[PDB]
Amino acid sequence: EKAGHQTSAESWGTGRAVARIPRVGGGGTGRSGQGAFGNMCRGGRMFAPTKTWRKWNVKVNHNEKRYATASAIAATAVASLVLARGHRVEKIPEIPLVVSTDLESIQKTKEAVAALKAVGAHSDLLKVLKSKKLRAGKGKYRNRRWTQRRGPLVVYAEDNGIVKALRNVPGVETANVASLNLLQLAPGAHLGRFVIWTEAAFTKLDQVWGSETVASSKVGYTLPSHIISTSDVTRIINSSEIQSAIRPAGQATQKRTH
Amino acid sequence: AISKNLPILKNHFRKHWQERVKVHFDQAGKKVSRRNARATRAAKIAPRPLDLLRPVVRAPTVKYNRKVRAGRGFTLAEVKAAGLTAAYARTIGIAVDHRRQNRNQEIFDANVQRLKEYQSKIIVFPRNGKAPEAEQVLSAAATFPIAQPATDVEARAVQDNGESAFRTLRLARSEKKFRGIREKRAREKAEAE
Amino acid sequence: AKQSLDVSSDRRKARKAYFTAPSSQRRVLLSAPLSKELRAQYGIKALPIRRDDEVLVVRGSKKGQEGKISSVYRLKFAVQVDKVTKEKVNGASVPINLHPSKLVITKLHLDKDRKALIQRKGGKL
RNA sequence: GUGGCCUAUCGAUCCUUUAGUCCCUCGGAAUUUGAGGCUAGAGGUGCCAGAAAAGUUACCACAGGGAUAACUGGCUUGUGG
RNA sequence: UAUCUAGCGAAACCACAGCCAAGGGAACGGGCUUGGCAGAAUCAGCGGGGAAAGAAGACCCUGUUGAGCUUGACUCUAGUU
RNA sequence: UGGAGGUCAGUGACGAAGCCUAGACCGUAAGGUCGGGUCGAACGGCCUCUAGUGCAGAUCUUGGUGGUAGUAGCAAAUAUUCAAAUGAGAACUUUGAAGACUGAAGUGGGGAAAGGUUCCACGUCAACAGCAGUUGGACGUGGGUUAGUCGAUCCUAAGAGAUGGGGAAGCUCCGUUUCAAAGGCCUGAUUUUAUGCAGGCCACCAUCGAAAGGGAAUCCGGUUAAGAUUCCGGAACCUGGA
RNA sequence: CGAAUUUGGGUAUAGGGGCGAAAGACUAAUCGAACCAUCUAGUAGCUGGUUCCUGCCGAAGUUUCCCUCAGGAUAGCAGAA
RNA sequence: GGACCAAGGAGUCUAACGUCUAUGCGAGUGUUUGGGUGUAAAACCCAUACGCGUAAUGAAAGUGAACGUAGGUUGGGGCCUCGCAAGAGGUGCACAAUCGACCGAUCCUGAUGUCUUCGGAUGGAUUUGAGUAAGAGCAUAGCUGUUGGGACCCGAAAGAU
RNA sequence: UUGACCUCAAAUCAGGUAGGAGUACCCGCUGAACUUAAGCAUAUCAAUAAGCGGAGGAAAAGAAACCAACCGGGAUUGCCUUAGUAACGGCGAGUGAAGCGGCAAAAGCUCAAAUUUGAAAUCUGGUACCUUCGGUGCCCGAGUUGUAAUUUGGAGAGGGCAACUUUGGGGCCGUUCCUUGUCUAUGUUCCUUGGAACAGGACGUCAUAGAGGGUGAGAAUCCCGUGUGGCGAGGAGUGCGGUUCUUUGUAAAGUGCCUUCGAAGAGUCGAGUUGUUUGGGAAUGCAGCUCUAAGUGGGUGGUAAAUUCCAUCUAAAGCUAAAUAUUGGCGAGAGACCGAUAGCGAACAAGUACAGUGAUGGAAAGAUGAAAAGAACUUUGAAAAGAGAGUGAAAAAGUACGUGAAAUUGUUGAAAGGGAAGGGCAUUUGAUCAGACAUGGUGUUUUGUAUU
Repeated sequence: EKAGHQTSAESWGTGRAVARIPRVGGGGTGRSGQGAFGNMCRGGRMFAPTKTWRKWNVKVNHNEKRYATASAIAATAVASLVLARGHRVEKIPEIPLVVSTDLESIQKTKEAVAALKAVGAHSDLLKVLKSKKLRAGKGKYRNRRWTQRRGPLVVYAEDNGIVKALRNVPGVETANVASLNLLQLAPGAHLGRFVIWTEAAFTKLDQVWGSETVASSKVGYTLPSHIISTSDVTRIINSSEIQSAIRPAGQATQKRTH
Repeated sequence: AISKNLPILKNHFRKHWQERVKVHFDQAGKKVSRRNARATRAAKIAPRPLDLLRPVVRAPTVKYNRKVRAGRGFTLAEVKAAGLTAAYARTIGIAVDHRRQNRNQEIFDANVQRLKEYQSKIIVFPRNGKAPEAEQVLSAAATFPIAQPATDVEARAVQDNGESAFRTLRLARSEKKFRGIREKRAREKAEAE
Repeated sequence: AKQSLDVSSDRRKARKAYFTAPSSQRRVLLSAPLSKELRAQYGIKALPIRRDDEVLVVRGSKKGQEGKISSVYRLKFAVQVDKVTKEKVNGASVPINLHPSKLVITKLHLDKDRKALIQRKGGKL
């Protein structure tokens, strides 16, 4: 708050053939007689100095947060969204990828890597490993020296060495079904995170988020309803129930007359 | 200045408010420090429930008259009816409040019952024993919760006798308003023969 | 990744600690790895380098150059090895520094303290 | 016939003061006084949509103004010639 | 002294620049219009012009900008009674 | 444009970023892409986030640089000249010779304030001496200041200022002998016993304040590159001590 | 130009104060109220500046009130949704 | 104003808000003061409260929103019934105009009763309200606009300590 | 002729203590104006800045002379809220709390006023002894104008019954924080580029370690570390389990019945007035002056004045952790921050150099290279230096050093030029330069003979 103001500068006024900016008084320095206090001035205070009471955190409604989390989880099961997000799942039989609780009980990093290789997430591992690069700016000397891709998110229900076994494996993240962060479920606000569920995590999803026959255990919460019954608007448009009332069409393009 | 159709706002920022700005950046760190302090005090008093047993009291005003909440400490009358001295209650973890009186039998019974429950549910170690610890719990408040007394049943019988409960309110307000004038009239009529 | 809160992964702090380390810490910083033969003999992966250790270069323009250490210039963060020099144009031979991390220790200068440190780190002579 | 034959002859907030219900409040119930409210007038701002207000500076200062005076120049030519 | 030479060597100023006549134009042009014209590089003088330079006119007005001084201005005050 | 989250398993020491280029293409443009030189360690496309985000001006700020311009100028204080030496080099250094000047309220010989080593010796062009420089109060390295008698120190002047006291919320203010219980030199004591004691006089009424006021006392000759009323030789004086 | 003389050193007087044989003079090149730091990035209806491109739309200097006349509110004119 | 060139250089952030828009939920809404937990400022999870909204009006004591298919009339998109292309009928949400009804305030007339001075039924009135009349809000974010803040950047003469 | 008391002195008497610093936060005093009101005087700014006094790790406040008006809460302090509200305000500009409610933290209390009077039972100091933050002999002193025990308003005070917990004290192994120390994994294997491999490729290894840094370029595996555990060079020791010498064998605490009571703070409450202050309004707090109390008294109950009744506390004496604050100090971890005209004034011998008599003012200034390998030697010059040579990956890195941009210059080259230059349209001239002619189709006299 005192940067640029540790000076006793006063304006010289008019009549001295110099600008009316405040000037440092005294002599025999070279700093004396120099402009001060202003944003245009060298050593002066910046314009509108940054303050700490700027709004840093942003409030989001609990329901909107849970809506986004549910959308991200549902995007994890869309095969095309995961490809678009770029997760090297072209050699996985099907997604959502559900594995046994032996993975929950896994202990060593080498055997966690073996599990990933046997299941099909090793290509994502190699992508993370080979994408490591130096940052492209002044972020290197701000403790952000390297950047790499995001690997699979291993979601478990119980922690029996799963976290520590995957802790050193690069790019892999591990999460509990109870938390299931949106910052890990849609990094960069991009849907379709590659997720490896344990069987217990997959089973507990229905308790955590509710169903048509089960409540969410998030009190007062139920999953959002789509605004449209199906996304297959092409199928609806081309259904017989509509085409029957539809009047006959043109040529998909008009012949140039005159 | 003043301008188009807008509310008149009173933003009290004509002093040097920028010196007195307290933005709570330490919310997370202070929550961590509070949890750490609670854990450290629990380790210090390792067998003890981390807090004192508070009584049930009524909230004072007419707006919170309905609610029943946790007070500061039990009355000397309450701890006497439970069967303890004030000093021993304080020493074995019962909050004692000297200045609070009980003009209310219902609250008296509720707090005496709370005291009996606490006495039954705690164990006092001897001063020269083997200290048979019992997996300390951390909240006397959580294990002796304050429950709102049930005032009435869900269903009852309609007992109508024809006063409408609005004429009653109007009349009671009228008697309150005019009692002094009525007493005036009575005293004047007694005085003037 | 780090887990403890007294470990700092800040580049500025780590660099300052390195460059302003005293000589006692520079001794540990200037540790050198033993050869394969010496590692098999002792059971020690690396040791803080000393003045009379016989050392072999395994990296740089003097790869495969043998020589006994002539000094451990902790101020310059380097070691000076005999017969690893540069002949200036005037004919004077000047020492050429090199980091002990680019060396391999091929013969240890053993005294009571070196042997005790070997047993401490897990060696058996 | 709801003042003057018509077209002028006049006055906010705040405060005071009067008139009216003797109507509401003084917040722990009130004899009662006092005070505060409700509605209509009056006490006044003539700079009349309403600040509470003496000069001097040739010792002077600042922000400005060619929105504005003291030269020239420009239009005019009453006046002068 | 200026002047020429050896050495040494600044500054004020500078939109771009540098020939006129008239016209019109912010009513006195180096530029624009129409004419006159118009030949490298320059030296010493000079004081007509550059409405030359020096200074956000000190005169004048405006500002709900001051300050020094005065008083039967408004509002107070130290002392004193 | 700087940063941030994702992604291109993007570009790169076989050359990133920057910079130069009357070379090319694209876009109406903001601008983007590439060719060729320079180089040396990081950088970019895309979807989003974010802001200390874009300059021709503000008599803008800070640096740098021009034309003016090899121009104004380097003209007060009478004035310099010949030879030799040294030197790479001499109008300016040194030494001779001449001509002069200050002309004893000096351009002489000392000091006060101030400066602080400029004093003195030894080495040459980088800077400085508004020309030059072999010279210098410059640069580098060294040496140099000797007191009983000269000063300070002591005294008091105008004055400043503690204490005792009294103000003031207080920092502090007044006051300087005031409404105060305000201290110091000789023999007896000076050894079975100390500075304890009828041993005496008593009553300056802090202190600071002058290198020109007052005041105890040193002169001559010689000596150094540079100190001398200080060193040496000779000859004296003052103060304090049985 | 022998004194109301000139001057060294010491000392006193400090800012709404001092000091003045009196000029608003002098008080460290500062005086019709010194200098230093801070309040203070004081306020300014006033002057100056206000940084990329293209596309579409596109004014007002008028009304009423204002210590109002270099300013504002209001209505109008304009854009966007 | 600008001799020149480089770099720097001027509508910012915050508190409280207006219109609009997007989103979530919706007669409700807002987790984040706190508590639990955590892969140690992130997640993630947890309300009795509190804010705003769901009732107005009056200075206040206080009183407090269906005479009806939540009314009548005009106009209304859409939908329904329609003959071979007119155009007729019906129902008509939103919204606009109008006449009413209800709640509060003001001015009135005052019934059975009676702490004979109280309660105020009933009927009204060119009066009046930011009201009712099958809720629309709460929260977050964004542009723009507002006010207080250095407040787009530079600029006094002054004033204080 | 003597011995005391009271008060007041003296001593280089014995032993202590205070001052000053720092001051971010804390407790007070004192105290403005700029500013806003579009002027301005009350107001605002602001009970702020400057000035002064005084502490600590926090300070302060704190166990009601409280809030309330309720079915009543119950020390203090903070947060959310109350609430931009009630109120204050030329009722203008503006200002503006508190109760309740949720939560964080929670903790309680002790003096005066009582005769121990069958025993001043209390305490500093001097001198001895010892287990020395002290404990015991003795002596003097203080003290009755009152030092101990006893009671503090919640209460508490010359006694007696019917079963009735405890004790308490200096040590030792150890629960517990650090100066902290030490030990604990895995390639430097082959090829390419390079001066250097830390870069590309192949093969691997460890991983509860792929954080970060160093090393001649982007290094988990070369080094330090990092992750997980293990073992230790010391200090602080009722939030305690067992030992340790043992209970100073009349040691201090409650009701089913009260023989009496029940001391409770004075120039102080309170009233007036004055000034200041508060949202506090016929006056919120504070202070000066005047008057000046009382015991079912006194205060309050947010509009000034007898009361049939209330309600609620108990002042004028005192201590007390935690939640709370913290632009200072010490230690540590971070950042969508800045990146050498930026960020602190200061990345550097920076509060330095220099400017002022002084108070004060206060810069500029980072980068050779991996390594000085900082250029031996030869030649010209008086010398600086040049030209060769040399080191280097590079000297287009030579200390005036990473690339070195623009303004501004020198040289060469090319062009125009009769009192500006520059610009637009259009062409011409000279320079310079990009755009199918290997091809989704036909086919052939072999260029050097999956076809050319």
